[PDB]
Amino acid sequence: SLFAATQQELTGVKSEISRQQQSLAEQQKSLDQLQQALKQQELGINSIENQITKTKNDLENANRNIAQLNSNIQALETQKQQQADKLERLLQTYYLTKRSLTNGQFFHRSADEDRISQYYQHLAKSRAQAIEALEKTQTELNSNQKQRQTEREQIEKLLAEQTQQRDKLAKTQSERKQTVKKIESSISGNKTYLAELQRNETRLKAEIAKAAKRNAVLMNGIASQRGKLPWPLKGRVLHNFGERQTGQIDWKGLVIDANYGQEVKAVYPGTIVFAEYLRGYGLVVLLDHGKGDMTLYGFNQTLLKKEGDKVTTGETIALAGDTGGQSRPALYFEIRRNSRAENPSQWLQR
Amino acid sequence: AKTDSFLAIHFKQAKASFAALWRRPLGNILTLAVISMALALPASLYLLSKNIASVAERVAEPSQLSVYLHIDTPEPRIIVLKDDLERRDEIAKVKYISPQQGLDDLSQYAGFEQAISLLDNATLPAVLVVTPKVDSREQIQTLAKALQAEEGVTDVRMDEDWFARLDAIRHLATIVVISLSSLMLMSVFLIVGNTLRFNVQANKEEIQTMKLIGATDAYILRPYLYSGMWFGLLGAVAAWLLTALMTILLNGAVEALAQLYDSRFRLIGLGWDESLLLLMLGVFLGCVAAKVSAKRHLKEIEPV
Amino acid sequence: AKTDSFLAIHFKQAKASFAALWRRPLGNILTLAVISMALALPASLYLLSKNIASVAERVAEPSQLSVYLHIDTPEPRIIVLKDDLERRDEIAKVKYISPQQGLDDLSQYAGFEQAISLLDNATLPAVLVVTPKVDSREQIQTLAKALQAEEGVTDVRMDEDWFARLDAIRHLATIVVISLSSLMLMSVFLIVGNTLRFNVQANKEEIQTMKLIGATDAYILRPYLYSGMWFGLLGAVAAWLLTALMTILLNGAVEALAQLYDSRFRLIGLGWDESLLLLMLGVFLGCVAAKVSAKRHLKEIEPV
Amino acid sequence: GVIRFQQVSKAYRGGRQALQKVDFHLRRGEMAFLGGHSGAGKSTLLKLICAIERPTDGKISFNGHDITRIPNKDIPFLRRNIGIVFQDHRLLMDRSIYDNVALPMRIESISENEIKRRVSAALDKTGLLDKARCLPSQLSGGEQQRVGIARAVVNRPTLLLADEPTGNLDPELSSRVLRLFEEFNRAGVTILLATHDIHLVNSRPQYRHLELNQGFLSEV
Amino acid sequence: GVIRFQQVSKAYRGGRQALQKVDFHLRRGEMAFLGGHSGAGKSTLLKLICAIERPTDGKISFNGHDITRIPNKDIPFLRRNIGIVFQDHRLLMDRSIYDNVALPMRIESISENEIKRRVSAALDKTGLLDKARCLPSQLSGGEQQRVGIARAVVNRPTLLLADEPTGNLDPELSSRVLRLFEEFNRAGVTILLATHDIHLVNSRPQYRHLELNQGFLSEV
Ligand SMILES: Nc1ncnc2c1ncn2[C@@H]1O[C@H](COP(=O)(O)OP(=O)(O)O)[C@@H](O)[C@H]1O
Ligand SMILES: Nc1ncnc2c1ncn2[C@@H]1O[C@H](COP(=O)(O)OP(=O)(O)O)[C@@H](O)[C@H]1O
Ligand SMILES: [Mg+2]
Ligand SMILES: [Mg+2]
Repeated sequence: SLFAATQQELTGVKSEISRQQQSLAEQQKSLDQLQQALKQQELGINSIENQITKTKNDLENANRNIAQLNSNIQALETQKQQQADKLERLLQTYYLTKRSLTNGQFFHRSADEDRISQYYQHLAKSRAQAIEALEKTQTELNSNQKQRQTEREQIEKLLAEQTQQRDKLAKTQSERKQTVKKIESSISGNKTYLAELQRNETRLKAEIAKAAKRNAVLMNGIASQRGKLPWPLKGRVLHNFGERQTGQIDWKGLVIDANYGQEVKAVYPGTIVFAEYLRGYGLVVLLDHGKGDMTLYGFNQTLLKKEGDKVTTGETIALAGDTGGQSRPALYFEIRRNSRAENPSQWLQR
Repeated sequence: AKTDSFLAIHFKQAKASFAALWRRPLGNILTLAVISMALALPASLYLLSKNIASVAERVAEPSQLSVYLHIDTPEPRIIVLKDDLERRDEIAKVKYISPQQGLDDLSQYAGFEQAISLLDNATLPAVLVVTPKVDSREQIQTLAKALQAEEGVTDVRMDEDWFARLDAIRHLATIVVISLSSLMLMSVFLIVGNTLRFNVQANKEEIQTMKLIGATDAYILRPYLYSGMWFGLLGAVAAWLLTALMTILLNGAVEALAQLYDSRFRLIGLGWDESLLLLMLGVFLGCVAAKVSAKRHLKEIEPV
Repeated sequence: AKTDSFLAIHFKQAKASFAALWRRPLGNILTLAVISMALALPASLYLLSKNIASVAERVAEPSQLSVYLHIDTPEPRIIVLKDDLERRDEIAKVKYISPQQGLDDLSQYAGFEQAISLLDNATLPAVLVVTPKVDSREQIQTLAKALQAEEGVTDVRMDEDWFARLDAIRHLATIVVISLSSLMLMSVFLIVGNTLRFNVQANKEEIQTMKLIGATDAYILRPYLYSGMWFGLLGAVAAWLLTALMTILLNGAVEALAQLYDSRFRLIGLGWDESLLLLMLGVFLGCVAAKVSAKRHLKEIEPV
Repeated sequence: GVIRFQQVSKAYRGGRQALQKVDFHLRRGEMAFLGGHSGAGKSTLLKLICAIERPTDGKISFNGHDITRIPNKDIPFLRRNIGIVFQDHRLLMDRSIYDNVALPMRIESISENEIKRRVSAALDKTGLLDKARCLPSQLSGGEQQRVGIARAVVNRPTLLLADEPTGNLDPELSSRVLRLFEEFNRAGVTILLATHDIHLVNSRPQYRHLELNQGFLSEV
Repeated sequence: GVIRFQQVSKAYRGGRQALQKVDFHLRRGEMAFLGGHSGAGKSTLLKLICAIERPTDGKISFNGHDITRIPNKDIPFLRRNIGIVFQDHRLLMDRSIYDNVALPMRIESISENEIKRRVSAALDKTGLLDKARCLPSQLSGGEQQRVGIARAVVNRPTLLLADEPTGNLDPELSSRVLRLFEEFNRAGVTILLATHDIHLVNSRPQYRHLELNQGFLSEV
């Protein structure tokens, strides 16, 4: 019986380990579901924000057309008043110089009948032209006013659309905060959080490796620009390279506090190789500077550049945000050379 | 032995007489055309006479003088000015035309309905008409000068008052119309009689045979009466159609003439009453001519 | 066998035919009256037309050419154009009317004693008139039109028969003339035919016996030809007398009208050369109508 | 009687006298021949009887009513009772036979159906029913004379007067025409035939013969 | 001869044939009677001879000159040679007897004096010289017929045609008219009388008789 205790104890430990593994698997599955939900929420917020910006731009475009229509309407009103005065005086002159035949008002004695007839015909022709022009301008003004009113009605629809988008964005933001809070509470276990961090870090390496093997940038690299790279964003550094993030996991990049929607500028010219959403880092933009030198910008709320697009130094590539489950807005800056992460502080200018 | 109804025999005779005209096409057609033309010409002459008479009656106004007030003049000011003018001596009467009444008068003319509507507020000057007590031209000129200097008007208009010339022209037209109408009526009356005489002479044998039998005179006479009546009716209808086709052209010509000036004029055609009188005159003339000629020629025919 | 000469038979036939008209006085008198009236109608119309044409020609026969400048041309260029026109030949006499002068003329025409207000100074375009220095009307008109076209003048209204135009004289007068001529031809060509047909019918037995014996057709026909010729001649004379009486009737009425106007005028009767044409027309119509109708009606009469 | 004369005499404008004191009487149903010479008064007598020309001396009685001074407005009514046949067989060449025979009826304005039946009866009686729709030109002389007789007798005349009806026919057709007149007399229609042919009158002595000689009527 | 036929025949529009293969010859001076029945072709023959109606089958020769297709302009010249007498004694009632008898001469436009003498001679020959200035109305029937004969014969015709001249006269005057025709024939004027009276023709057998029967001419 003494020898059989060890095997029985292992089964009990294995059952507890299996139960713990099953609980960990259920917790991991719940975390994966929470991560999937957060990714949908984060992507939805960016899509909603882009729609809001588009609608705002459309409204701005309408505004200028509204001003042009108002100026045209003012000019048309001035022309209408002038032509109305002209037509009124011409009609009064005709009322004065009727010259009706049936009342014996014809053939004034000792006058140039041909010349007076020519005067009358010219006056009538001028009246006809004036009334035709007045009708034309009035019709054009009425059509423009009808179109201008329709444009205002269309703006109303745009405003309605923008209001609905704003409400959805607010609801999405609240849900994302709740999703983040649930993940953080469930990540209270030190062991669970460390394993998740390793998988995200492992996931980043695979994506970086695939991108590196796809686009072989012919650039000269950023080696010659050591210590002179402009700061991608203006803000206070929250976490330095090599700082202990959690347990035995140390940050591989520089975390700089940034305001929501803050513009993020590329440190050096390069070609974008990865502009997708990555678990644990939010929106990540990968720029390849050639010779194996690449720069990564994560946690961006929205990405403006797409994969394969060329970016110049100082150009806005993405907007800083809290993507990737961050509790506050920030921008994650990482510099990688030969697939090895280097301290950003040694590259950025002091 | 049964006899047809009084109306039936007359209707049958009328139908037979109408059918008879097809026997000799050329002569009947020519006489009908001449009758139509000779009845149309007096109609046109009378139409011109009536138009001239209407114009002369219209021009009968005693050289009425028109006064135009300023467009912006207040209505109470216009009323006060009208009262003062009425009080002033040498003015027979004063008539005030409101701006909207003048607007309606102007809108009566063609081509002005659209402009008035398009204008937000059409505002014609208040037109006032003053009839001088004395028709003398010197008095008219003096009164016009005084009204212009009255310091309450913007313009003054005066009429032509050419009554005598139009009266003389009307008298001349009346004489010409009477003479030509009389000549044409006599010509058409006499033309019918000759054709009836020739027709009676054509069928001498049948008339002799009928009179040899105990035929009455009225029976022999009726067909010629109805032929004359048909001649008259057809001639009058053709004359009315020709008169209409002539008045359309005359109206077109007068409209073209008046178009040279900005005003327009329209001719007053013969009324519904005139056409009925024309038909009655044609029928009466034809029937009387046929009766007299046929009877006179018929008395001189013996059965053997 | 003694035979009469060519002229003797014709003279005897003429005298006998003239004497024959008295056998039936009424029948041959009514036809003469109808022919006289039908022929006198157009004669009187022509007389009035000639009188009015003479009046129109008499009133004034000057020559003046008018050119209308375009409204677009500014005032300073008017002096330059005037100088250029004066420099060129055939432009010796020139008169210029300012737009203000034209406005004053228009105000006077409507009866206003003073220039009408609220019309502005741009109511009418400036107008220039050039006298015809060259008697060649066609060449002068062509040169004036070319000069106006070169200068950009909107219109070149050379003096002409504006009243005649292409509306009244072109169509209505021609239609009236054609209608009156057709009436004259038909009425005369008709009644003459019917009377001769009736005369031939009245002599059916005599014509039958004459044909049976062996008389030639021309012998049968000639008396009716001469009867028609006499009808035409007498009708023409009666028409001349009727027109003279009509002129006598209208003399007073025309005198009253002519006195009122400046131009003193007197009615003028038909010229002595016109009377010969009238008689020739009458005899020609009579002879042609008689020949045609008599031959056509005499074809269909067999000896037995 | 159907007609009577009282010393009637006619004098022409020229001064020649056709009739002088002629007196004869006709009773209804009788027939007479009224023979005469080339002159005499046969045609003048036939003209007088039907009031075409008025007399001068005596008086004429038709049915007891004086015809001496009949007003001109009553002549048509008198003539309606008398049918007249002439040597010339006066016919309207333009119209058809049915129209020629129907004229006496149409003059009175009779209905079309009765006219048709009566004309058919008369034409059948005279033997011309077959050619009722043909023109008179196509018919021969005897047929034309028979058509004339039918036209004369269509209107049931009380007295029928014939003025040498057989002038233009040879004796062969003379016999037929006389037999037709005899049949009409048998029907009850009074007749007064007039002829200068002595042979024809001598052929049939049944009917009283009146000889007219230089305006005098022997009546024997 | 004065006239000759060569198988001449006439067919009317209706389809009835008046003449069928008629052939006869006349020598100058002869006289003929041309007897026929009520139908036959007497009147049609007299119409054909004087060119009033043209033939259809054969040819007609007047004096060796064909008359079959004589142009219409030459008919008056032919008719001037032929005198025609009709039963109706066609006379112009308006004019005087001297005018009626003088018409054939005046048609040729002959001088007045010659017309007067010739007309007086003709009227004396016919015995009417006394009444040369009277109207035809006053004359009796026989006088009118004699005036007609004089008018026919005034112009010295080569051939004289009579169409039943004795239709309206009793036999007493028939004898006188026939004797007058005989005198004219003795003068040397060819005659072709036409009558249906068998008695008159049988009275005088000297002259050749041609019988016309249903359009056929026996010539016996
Ligand atoms: N209109 C007339 N004027 C004068 N005399 C006439 C007129 N008509 C006939 N006569 C004559 O009167 C007489 C009557 O003759 P009439 O009876 O007509 O003969 P028939 O019977 O043969 O025709 C005749 O001598 C005739 O010439
Ligand atoms: N115009 C015509 N149309 C048709 N047939 C006719 C015409 N005239 C005569 N006929 C016919 O032709 C034939 C000739 O007859 P006709 O010689 O005239 O007789 P008659 O000698 O007694 O006068 C007759 O049968 C007649 O009916
Ligand atoms: Mg007799
Ligand atoms: Mg015969």
